[PDB]
Amino acid sequence: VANSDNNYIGKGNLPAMEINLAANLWRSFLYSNVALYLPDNLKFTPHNIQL
Amino acid sequence: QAMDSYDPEVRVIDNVGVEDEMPNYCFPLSGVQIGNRSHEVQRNQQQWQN
Repeated sequence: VANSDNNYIGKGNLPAMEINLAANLWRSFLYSNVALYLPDNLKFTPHNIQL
Repeated sequence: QAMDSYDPEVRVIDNVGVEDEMPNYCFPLSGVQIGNRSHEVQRNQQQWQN
């Protein structure tokens, strides 16, 4: 069809990415509330930083 | 009998912050983000042939 070449048609389902909100929240909770408060003998100093 | 109330955390904003130490990284449906193909390669005598 004449001068009708501006369509943006896709095929199949919509593209997307999974994130798994429930485990994201739960693991963030455990990290920031328990892992950060572990005794110092179970924590490591990251490389290339000074304390 | 339903007493009018306001949410205490809305009336006074206790901006304790956000416990965001862990990143999230939403991942694609396919686990490897389907893209360009690759050819299987095995060494025959000294070089690599498809």
